[PDB]
Amino acid sequence: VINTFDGVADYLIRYKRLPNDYITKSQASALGWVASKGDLAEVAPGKSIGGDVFSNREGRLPSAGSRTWREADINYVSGFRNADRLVYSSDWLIYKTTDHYATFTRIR
Repeated sequence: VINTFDGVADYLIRYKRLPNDYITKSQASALGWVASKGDLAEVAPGKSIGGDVFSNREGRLPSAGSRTWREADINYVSGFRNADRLVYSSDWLIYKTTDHYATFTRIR
């Protein structure tokens, strides 16, 4: 399973998509995930949430003309979701956060 910061970042850069263990929130809900129940690993064994649009409401990440952002959960195994996320742009800037989008560090 590829779910680490470097592992997913390099996969994104090589393939321009997330590895096969990622599903979007709509897909997880279709499988029976309910936010707050912490049941993702029971309804979708070995899957992590990722691929949904990150809005960047707080302007913390660089904006550009026609640049949009997506997010993916990192280091997820089971139970309630953590605070680790990879946030990646349409032009392939890649940032990490370990505090649920409070702070960011550029890694690609």
